[PDB]
Amino acid sequence: DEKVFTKELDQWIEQLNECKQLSESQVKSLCEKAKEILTKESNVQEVRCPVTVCGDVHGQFHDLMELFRIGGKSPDTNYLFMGDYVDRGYYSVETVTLLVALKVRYRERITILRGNHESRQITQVYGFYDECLRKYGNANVWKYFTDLFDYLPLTALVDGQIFCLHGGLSPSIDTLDHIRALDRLQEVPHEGPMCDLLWSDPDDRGGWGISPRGAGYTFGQDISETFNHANGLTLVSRAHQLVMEGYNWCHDRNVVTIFSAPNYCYRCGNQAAIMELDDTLKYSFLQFDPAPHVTRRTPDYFL
Amino acid sequence: DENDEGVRGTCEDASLCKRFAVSIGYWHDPYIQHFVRLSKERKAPEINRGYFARVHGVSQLIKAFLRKTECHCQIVNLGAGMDTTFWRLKDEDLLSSKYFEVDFPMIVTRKLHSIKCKPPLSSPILELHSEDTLQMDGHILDSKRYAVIGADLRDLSELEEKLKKCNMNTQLPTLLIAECVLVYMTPEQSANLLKWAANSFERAMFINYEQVNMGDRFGQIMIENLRRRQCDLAGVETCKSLESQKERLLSNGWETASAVDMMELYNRLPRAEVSRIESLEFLDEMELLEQLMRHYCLCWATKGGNELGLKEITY
Ligand SMILES: *CCN(CC[C@H](N)C(=O)O)C[C@H]1O[C@@H](n2cnc3c(N)ncnc32)[C@H](O)[C@@H]1O
Ligand SMILES: [Mn+2]
Ligand SMILES: [Mn+2]
Repeated sequence: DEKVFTKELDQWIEQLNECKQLSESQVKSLCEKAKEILTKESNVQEVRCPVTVCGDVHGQFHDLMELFRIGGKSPDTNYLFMGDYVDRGYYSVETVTLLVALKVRYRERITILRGNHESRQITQVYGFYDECLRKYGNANVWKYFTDLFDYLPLTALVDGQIFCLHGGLSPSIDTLDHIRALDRLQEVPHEGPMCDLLWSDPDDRGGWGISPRGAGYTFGQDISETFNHANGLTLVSRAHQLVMEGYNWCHDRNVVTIFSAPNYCYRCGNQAAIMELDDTLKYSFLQFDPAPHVTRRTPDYFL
Repeated sequence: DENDEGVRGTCEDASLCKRFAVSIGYWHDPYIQHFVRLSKERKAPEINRGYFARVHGVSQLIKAFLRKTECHCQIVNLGAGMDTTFWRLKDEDLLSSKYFEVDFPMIVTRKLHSIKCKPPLSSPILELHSEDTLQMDGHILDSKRYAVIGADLRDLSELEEKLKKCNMNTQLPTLLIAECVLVYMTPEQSANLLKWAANSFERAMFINYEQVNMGDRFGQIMIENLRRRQCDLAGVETCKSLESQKERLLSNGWETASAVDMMELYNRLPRAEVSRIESLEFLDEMELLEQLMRHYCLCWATKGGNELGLKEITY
């Protein structure tokens, strides 16, 4: 029964910690149990502080291990992840398997949200499909994870005051009740509310604006301030954009961006950060560089 | 010695990347498939766009040289790798009097096997040859219009001898190409090479594509990353800035020099071309391209090009 299954999952977590991937069938089972859990979760995940908040990890497994050493291990540290677990880094399989495995093992202690890279089309291009097809001999595992991304909650709310999502705001959303009304169980659409949440970016431009990403929108400070005051919020927290120092305040502290993949793509040279929130929602940041992993192989340049 | 295997390994990298972009339609190359396998794992959009601009860049300067000399010239591709330019120039009817290629013997051996094995490669060379047979003794393929020489660029006596063995003429106008090559030898060694090139021809051109603005964190991480691949960038001290790159060329025997960083070149592309490429693949993070491209450059120098007007050449 599930008594036996919980014991096996400990062993899986033990295995993934040393960067050894799970078998094909092992992944199939884990994704089904995760599906049954995520179905019963809201589009807006209500979370209690203390919690530590993280952005883009992008298959940089060893740096996720660096994250844990610094923020503390799960479930001792209550965790909230804002998507983008796969692509670009070379260990998306191990990274996303472990984070799902921790969710199944400690549902109340881990929140994992959907990022824009948690999508079928994007993973076919930016490395995740290719990694599964190499690490396994077929697309089954890619299939199992991509099928699961459809169930990942879009949004989280820390103690009724701090609003967490991957990308940004939408002209198709004024309230949080507009978020819970959405049907998230689908591939991330090209346009529309669900799309914008995962793709949008803040900027210095006034009002809305055409996104240079070519999906979602660019929103100014005036949009943040309306959304915060209209929803009783003090802060919109997000990931999605490379920040050189690991985190970045904008819009007069209405928005903050957290990026948790240090030396992005193994090239960028950025610091990564994570945002701790204490028992009374007071914040602080933990900057960190990559772990010293001697066997990591080169990223692409022009040679 | 110790670094040479690693440096030779980079030819496989560039070849794989160039073929992949070609396979998904960045530019047209029916010949590279005979030299390297089709990578089954994708290269990221910024790599493909990056390789495109690099190829386009050099391609436009080659065309301009040929135009100005009316194809009455020599081209010497230095550290040529699996370069297909000979066959592509023959299709475009823009063939120079002779095409010379140079690389490590090991690399040349790989290229001579492919040429000898595959008629799509050997027939075009023979169509233009004085003999019915291609002769490949040693690490040299020599023919009337095309030569492939196995030599170390850091030993100039070996280089000069073999080019002249393949009947390179000093008095013809000559374009020399170093497409991501100079950075693999010491600053002094690449200076010697540039100096020799400038001294050998009264009328000449030099194209140098490589790293630039390397004096930052990005450049440092690259240096460290390539060392994991047992490949040290022996001439990074010369990759300081666009100004030092132009000064490297002028100090070493050339009369004019120009340099643009790859991104500057990217934004100066014809809008119709930009539109075609940007509809091939979707890149959501242009700041990644931006950072990469600002760390490479395309430089070109000339000398004795008055009568021909080589001072006026632009990408
Ligand atoms: C970066 C990979 N190649 C580029 C080959 C070609 N120009 C292209 O595809 O763009 C580098 C090549 O340069 C050769 N090389 C380095 N150093 C030497 C010396 N000292 N002598 C002869 N060849 C050299 C590499 O072998 C490689 O093919
Ligand atoms: Mn994202
Ligand atoms: Mn991301």
